[PDB]
Amino acid sequence: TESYSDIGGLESQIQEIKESVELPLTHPELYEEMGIKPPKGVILYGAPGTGKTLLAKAVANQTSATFLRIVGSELIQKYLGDGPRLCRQIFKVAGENAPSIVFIDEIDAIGTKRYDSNSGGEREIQRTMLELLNQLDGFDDRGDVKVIMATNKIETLDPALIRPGRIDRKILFENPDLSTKKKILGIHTSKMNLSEDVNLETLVTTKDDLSGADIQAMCTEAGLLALRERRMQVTAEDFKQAKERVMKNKVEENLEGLYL
Amino acid sequence: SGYDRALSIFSPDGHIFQVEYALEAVKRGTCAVGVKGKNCVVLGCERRSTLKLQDTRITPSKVSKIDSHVVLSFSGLNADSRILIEKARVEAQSHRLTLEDPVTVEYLTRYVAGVQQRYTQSGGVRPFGVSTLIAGFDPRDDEPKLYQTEPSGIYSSWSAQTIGRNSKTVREFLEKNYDRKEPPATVEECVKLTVRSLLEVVQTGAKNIEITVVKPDSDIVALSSEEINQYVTQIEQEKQE
Amino acid sequence: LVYNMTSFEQGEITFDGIGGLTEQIRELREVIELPLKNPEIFQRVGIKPPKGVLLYGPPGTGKTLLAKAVAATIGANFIFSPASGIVDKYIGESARIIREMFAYAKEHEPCIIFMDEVDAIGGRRFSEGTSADREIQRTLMELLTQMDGFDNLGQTKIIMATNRPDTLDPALLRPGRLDRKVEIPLPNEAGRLEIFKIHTAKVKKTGEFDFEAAVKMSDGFNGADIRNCATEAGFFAIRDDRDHINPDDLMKAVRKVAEVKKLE
Amino acid sequence: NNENVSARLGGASIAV
Amino acid sequence: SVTMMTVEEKPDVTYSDVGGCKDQIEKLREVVELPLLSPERFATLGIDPPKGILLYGPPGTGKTLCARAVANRTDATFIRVIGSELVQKYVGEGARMVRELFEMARTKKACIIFFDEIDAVGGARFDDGAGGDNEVQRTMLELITQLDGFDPRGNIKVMFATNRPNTLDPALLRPGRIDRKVEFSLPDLEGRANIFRIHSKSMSVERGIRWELISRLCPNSTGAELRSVCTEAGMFAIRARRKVATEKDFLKAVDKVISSRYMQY
Amino acid sequence: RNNYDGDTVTFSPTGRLFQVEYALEAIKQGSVTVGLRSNTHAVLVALKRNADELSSYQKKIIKCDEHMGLSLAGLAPDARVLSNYLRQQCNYSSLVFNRKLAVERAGHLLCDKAQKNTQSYGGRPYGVGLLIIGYDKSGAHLLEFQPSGNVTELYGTAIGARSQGAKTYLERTLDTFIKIDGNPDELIKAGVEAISQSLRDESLTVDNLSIAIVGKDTPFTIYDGEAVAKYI
Amino acid sequence: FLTRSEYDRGVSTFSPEGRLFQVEYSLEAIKLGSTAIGIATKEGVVLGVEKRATSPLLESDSIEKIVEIDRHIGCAMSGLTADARSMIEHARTAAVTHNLYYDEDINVESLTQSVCDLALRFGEGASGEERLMSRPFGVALLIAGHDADDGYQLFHAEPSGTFYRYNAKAIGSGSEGAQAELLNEWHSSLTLKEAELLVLKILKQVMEEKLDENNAQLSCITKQDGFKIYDNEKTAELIKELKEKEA
Amino acid sequence: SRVKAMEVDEKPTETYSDVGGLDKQIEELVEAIVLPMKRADKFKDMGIRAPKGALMYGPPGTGKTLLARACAAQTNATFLKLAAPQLVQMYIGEGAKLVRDAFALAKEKAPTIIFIDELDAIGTKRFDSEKSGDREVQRTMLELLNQLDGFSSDDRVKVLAATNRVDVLDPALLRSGRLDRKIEFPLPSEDSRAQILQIHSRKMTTDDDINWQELARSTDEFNGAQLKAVTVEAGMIALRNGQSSVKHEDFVEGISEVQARKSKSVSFYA
Ligand SMILES: Nc1ncnc2c1ncn2[C@@H]1O[C@H](COP(=O)(O)OP(=O)(O)OP(=O)(O)O)[C@@H](O)[C@H]1O
Ligand SMILES: Nc1ncnc2c1ncn2[C@@H]1O[C@H](COP(=O)(O)OP(=O)(O)OP(=O)(O)O)[C@@H](O)[C@H]1O
Ligand SMILES: Nc1ncnc2c1ncn2[C@@H]1O[C@H](COP(=O)(O)OP(=O)(O)OP(=O)(O)O)[C@@H](O)[C@H]1O
Ligand SMILES: Nc1ncnc2c1ncn2[C@@H]1O[C@H](COP(=O)(O)OP(=O)(O)O)[C@@H](O)[C@H]1O
Repeated sequence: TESYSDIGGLESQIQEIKESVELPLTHPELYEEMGIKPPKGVILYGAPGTGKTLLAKAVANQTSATFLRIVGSELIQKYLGDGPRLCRQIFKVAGENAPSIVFIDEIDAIGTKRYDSNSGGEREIQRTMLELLNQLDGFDDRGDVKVIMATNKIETLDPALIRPGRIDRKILFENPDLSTKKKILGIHTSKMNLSEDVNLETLVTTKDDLSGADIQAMCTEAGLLALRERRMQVTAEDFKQAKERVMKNKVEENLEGLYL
Repeated sequence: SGYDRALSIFSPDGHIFQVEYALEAVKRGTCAVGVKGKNCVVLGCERRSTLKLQDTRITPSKVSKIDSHVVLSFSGLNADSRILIEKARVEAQSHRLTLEDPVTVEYLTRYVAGVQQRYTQSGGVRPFGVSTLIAGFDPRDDEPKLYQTEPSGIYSSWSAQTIGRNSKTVREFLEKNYDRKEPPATVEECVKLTVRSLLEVVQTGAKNIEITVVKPDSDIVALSSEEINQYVTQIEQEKQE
Repeated sequence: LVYNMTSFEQGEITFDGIGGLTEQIRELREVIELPLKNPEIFQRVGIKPPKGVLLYGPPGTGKTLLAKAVAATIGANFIFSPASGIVDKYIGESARIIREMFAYAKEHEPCIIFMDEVDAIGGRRFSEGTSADREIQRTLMELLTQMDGFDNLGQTKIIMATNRPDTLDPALLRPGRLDRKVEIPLPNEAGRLEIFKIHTAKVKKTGEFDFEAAVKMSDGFNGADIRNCATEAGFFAIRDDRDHINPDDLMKAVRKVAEVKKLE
Repeated sequence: NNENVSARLGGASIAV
Repeated sequence: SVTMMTVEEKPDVTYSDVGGCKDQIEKLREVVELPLLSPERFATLGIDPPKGILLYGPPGTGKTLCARAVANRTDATFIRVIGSELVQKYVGEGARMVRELFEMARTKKACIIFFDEIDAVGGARFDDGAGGDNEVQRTMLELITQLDGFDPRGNIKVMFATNRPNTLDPALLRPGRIDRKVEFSLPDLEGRANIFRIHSKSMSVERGIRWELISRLCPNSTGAELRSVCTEAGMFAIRARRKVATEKDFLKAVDKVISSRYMQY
Repeated sequence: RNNYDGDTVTFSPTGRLFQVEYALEAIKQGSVTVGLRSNTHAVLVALKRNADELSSYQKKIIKCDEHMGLSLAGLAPDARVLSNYLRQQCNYSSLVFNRKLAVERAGHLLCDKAQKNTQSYGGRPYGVGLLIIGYDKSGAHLLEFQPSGNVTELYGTAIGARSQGAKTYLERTLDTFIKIDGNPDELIKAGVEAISQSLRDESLTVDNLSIAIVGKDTPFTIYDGEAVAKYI
Repeated sequence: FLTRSEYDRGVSTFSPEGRLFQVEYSLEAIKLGSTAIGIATKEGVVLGVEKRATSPLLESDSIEKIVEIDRHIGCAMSGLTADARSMIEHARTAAVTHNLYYDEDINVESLTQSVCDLALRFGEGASGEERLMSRPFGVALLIAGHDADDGYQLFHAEPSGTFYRYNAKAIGSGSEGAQAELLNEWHSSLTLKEAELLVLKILKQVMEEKLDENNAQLSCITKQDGFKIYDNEKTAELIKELKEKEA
Repeated sequence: SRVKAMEVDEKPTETYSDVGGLDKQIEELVEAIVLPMKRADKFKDMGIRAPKGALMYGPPGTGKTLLARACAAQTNATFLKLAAPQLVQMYIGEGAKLVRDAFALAKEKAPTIIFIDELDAIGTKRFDSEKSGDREVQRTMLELLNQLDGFSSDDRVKVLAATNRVDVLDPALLRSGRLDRKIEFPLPSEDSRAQILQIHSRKMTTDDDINWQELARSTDEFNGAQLKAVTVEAGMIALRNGQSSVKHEDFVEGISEVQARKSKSVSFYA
């Protein structure tokens, strides 16, 4: 349901999905003018608390097309031979409902190496990882259905499907830099009072090794923390006690201080 | 893989690993900047203000001279830096002994790299988790120069360079400002050039810095804590808005 | 049937048509036959009848032919549980099998076990992979409690055959049960013709006798040797379509086939 | 003919 | 029934649009076309060609296109025995299809098939023979029972595929079962220089380009990382809004897909 | 997995050594070279491979002394070690005894070197096989060498990649060119039809060929270059 | 069919292919290194090198791929610039001391053999030596120079031992493209100024940036003047010479 | 119905000039299973428990599925060549009814032999998820085996079995009486490897100046399956180059193409 004008930060990251999805419905004559067809596939690295799912739900707000809802674990089934049928179902109907989009998330549940196990159940997902491959690039083209898959860790996972033919760009997210923490803070705080203390360009600062999601906890944890003082509007030191808290157990550099 | 747990084997791309992993250690260390004017050199540091229990009577010091016309600065880790500093100053005073003549700076710089080459080649040994640089003047001339060194064992001659945290911000910065079209002349602009260069990292703390410069005729001079504190302000004086 | 023969308590192989021993087999006569024969004394003393036995030694001794045979004299059900063929890689399911058989044995009224190669149970644990060796005792320890819990029966006897005794020292499981541990022999040179007299029977061969057989049987003292020599010495009188054995084929047989029975 | 087999419908299994 | 549905029906792709694999085809069409086109030259010596060849290689190396490139070329029935159509539940409903699969083929002549990604079923080497019931064990032993033991047929060509060969049985390296193990592997320069050109036919770039620079600049890479170049290279001009491509554009397109410097050289 | 082949300390599970047995496929990915004998004069020939259409060719024949030489096949830099070694013994048993070093004594101690690398942890086996010739106070000889140590005295053999396409010429024509003597002009012609049966369209350019010869009244000497278009 | 992945973690282990791998990998390091060229007329030898401008604030003469190793010899590094220094310190310790133990001038074919007698010191020593290195070090020199025996020639010295007398070498990031086309641009009957042209040309097709007096370097040998390299000024005037010629 | 669909392979057979080597293995067999079939009298009259059957175990590509075809037509003893799989398939009410019919017919047509395939699918030692899926299979073969002899039968039916794994099986078949003679097929030595090589090649056109010896030496870890295949591809090489025969070269490059080496072949060697 959300929109743009609700992120601010991700700009180097966001131009791609625009170039994959939001744009080609508009002005495909650009791509063909060169003699080129856009990607069939996208993926998003992890580094959590940085706005992955948020991005996907945004484009759903303005896409003028059919959009889907899957997490990696809805694919799997129990009867040992019906899982992989389900994958071919969703892709053919998308063609029937084309132009369409999908979104498979947390697919580290599915995507793992060919572990060569001995269980009897862990096999029936590997085949389920495989019809996808045989469906997605496989043998025959599929048309204009695009993938926006996500995860949280890939550095030893997602073996082979991560290649061109299936996915073409690999956006990655991290905890932001100092420059982005500026504008992102304006986002959440643009409904409160902010009585007179702002000083925000020292409130957020490097060595605040935090996320791009904890800030809204800090924003909201302060207001009630001021409310309980019977003061609805806000000052700075409301936020100071908060940042003292939420940062407390992120990291500790006790092994640092050696590289003098 | 397994190609990266030693110094005496090559990955199939051809490149060894344990060396450039050192370049990840040195990235975890403090800044160390250097610039040469027309007739004077400077050097910086990202000194820390850790806590109110280190003796102010003895501030620490990254910099460490070896002879009255050469200095040295580094970043990485200090223990493995303490050694080659002592193998350096030893080697220089020997060259005065045997030859009755001080050291050309290039000769020195190939001795410190002449050990960073063996301490990676022959196994049974770990490298020196440190990059360094040299600064000073040759005897009987004003020719300025600084050389860099790194644990692969190679020596270059930059005119400006840095090592460590957010160096990537700086080595692009001076490229945008410093240039051989207009080489600086004297101290107060080489320093006014440099003190602003640190600012990507210093986050406005002036208890977190030191500085030195260089003379001809085999001299040096250190610098105070108020003698920057004004230079904290002229650099901010331009930053009115 | 599903698992094992059970011998219908009467399939009467001859425990004496054999070149084995008299002392050991009479040592076993005590622990099994005497109570099942004569409970008037263990009752009179109140001691409960015995709990199993071990029969060490490597093969050739016939440490399984006597077992089902004397079981046939008394008439119990003879089965197997070769620990090599009981282990399963899964966490449980090595102990489940133990639990089936003590139950299923009791489904039958009498029943006796013949475990073999039980060193698979009693391992030294030199690897010390706690994901595994924590479980090796788990299935083993279940035996100790599944075997003597509430079972106050006089029918359910136990045997364990264990080549390589004392390889096990995680636990010797000494105290209490194993009321005997028979000092097993090997086939002495005197016992050779005691053995050759066994298999030679049921043959028309002009005798086929000799004293050059124990010298041939020297160091080939395993029952398979004699079973097989009589086999292949039987295949040499037919090598020329003859009518009856000559004893030279025996002097040829054991001399020329104990070779594999001494080198590998 | 309602001989509906159990389908051999899998299930996990701990290792070692 | 369903097996009748899975049939190629003419995708458009040549051997002109494949590059560095200029000899690895010379093994592949040596077994397929000639026994089906020119069997007399073998017959002049009179021997049994191999049947049941295979191909293995890294991912995105360019094997599936060949398997359909050979389809339009031969003008003969092409058959796709793809996954999710051999391991359905309700045993008997699974392995009957493979029996019915060949039966269509045993009936018809001049026939070749395709098994896409056999690593599912053949790759299921019995886990130390464990499992009191192994539904894939029974259906793998039938096709080797089709193909080994005694002759299935005399004129039918078969090709498998595998991103990962070490899975399946040691019985699928063996005549009747399998004859050849072709290996698609990474290109060299003179192959890449003929993979760029095909993906840049449509592209609206202007000359002044020397891909010899690029191949020296693109190390070990697949035949699919070399099309993605052509997308992003052509794309940067779009966000920069130009009606033509440069060469320098490729130089910052190449840097992404392959993906702080080795200053010691 | 054929284990037990990480180093030359371990045996097979049968009685075999694999690192050695893997060395012998090194000679098989080098070039070819061949050697004959007569009761007066012996000879050897070798095709030397280029590096491109422009480079030089590979120094393949080397004078260890005047009454004795060799011809390698396989890995060359490990041959230079042996070539320097003979050049010391021969330059030792003439500064001390003054005697012409018996050619057979050479192979009678190289085997006592390829062994002492086979044993211990470190180094490698001398991954090359090679041929030796020589005249002495006894008569002409040929002695070969394969890395495992075993040398052998022969009338004529060959080694390298695609060499058995020459050995059959020898086994077919052995009885002829052994009685021969006094006229090296045709013996030297013998190997050329012996080697030319064993080619991948090489066609034997003058530059692509090296010949060395010894004899009673003839020293060891190399014939390469334009002085070899004769012996095509 | 277990593969190469196992017998590739030790200098002293063959594989059933019959070969080593570490030495076979060393050749795949010079590939990472910048280019290098050498071609030889009858009038004189030339060289040519790219220098890989990393940033515009490096005194480009700080780093050297060219050495006045002696009166009549030169070299050309390509690969790890570090371990090259362990050669030339041994190389021009020979060309000197040969002027002592023989009081004359040297021949290259000792020199290129000497350095190639050194690179194999990680194992069996030629002169019955011992071991001094765990790591065959990846650079591929080009020993140009003059002797009065055969005249002007160059070489190619790997770390893997053997050498070759090329008449036109090219090694680095361009050996695949360049040495293909020198095979149709080599004449026995060249000038000198028929040589420095193409070596700038070929070095242009091969690499990234547009040329400049700073982003290249080259030199020439002649028996009387020696290892005379060229200033940035002189080299700049040939680059312009190419253009008006190219029209 | 499969028993009618199955038939003896007595009519087309290898004729036994096609096997190479294996001097003592078959001599063990004929001395153990064949001679008794023609001297049923003595092994009832001399008085001895005849060899009821025997087993052969060894790795693939080695002559298991083959050798059982030679001995039958050699001796004119009908049979069937059986398949553990087609028993084990989704049909369940026949695995027992079939094997009952198996010895039933083989009892007729006496004297006869019977033989089965790899026991990978019916070894079935496992007490895993459900035993009753298959225990009704073996137990009938056990009982059907017990039909063979025990009360002085001399039924003249004899049994053999092949399988790679001699360890996974039921350990109820090695028992006495039923069978005790497990045969190892060793992998071949060099003098044994070469006869395998000629014999898959006499149909092929060749020259006479081969020395087949070292070609065997180049092959270790190979036997018959690994052997004829290089005997194939040499001819496959002969056409692409255009020959009318196969040379020594074409064989040896076959070896190099078993595992696709494709060596650099000029890498600083000489
Ligand atoms: N720029 C931003 N503006 C507002 N909220 C943000 C921004 N970036 C991150 N967030 C916060 O981060 C949360 C989303 O985290 P993320 O996208 O990682 O969830 P996800 O896709 O499920 O991944 P994970 O499983 O790691 O949480 C949102 O609830 C949102 O509040
Ligand atoms: N020589 C080539 N020319 C053009 N495209 C190529 C070439 N080689 C590979 N490709 C590209 O690779 C893609 C197909 O990869 P391919 O399916 O062969 O890999 P794969 O290993 O079969 O993948 P999977 O194992 O998942 O089937 C195609 O989109 C094609 O563009
Ligand atoms: N002694 C031999 N003589 C001739 N050919 C042999 C011999 N041994 C093996 N072969 C070859 O090996 C193949 C036969 O192997 P066989 O079928 O007996 O094993 P298999 O039954 O395939 O093994 P598995 O049962 O594991 O599949 C044939 O190609 C045959 O030519
Ligand atoms: N004392 C004996 N007298 C005669 N035959 C014997 C004797 N001991 C063993 N045998 C022979 O050996 C076989 C028993 O083997 P055995 O040694 O019991 O194996 P295991 O030791 O594994 O139980 C019998 O079939 C029998 O023919």
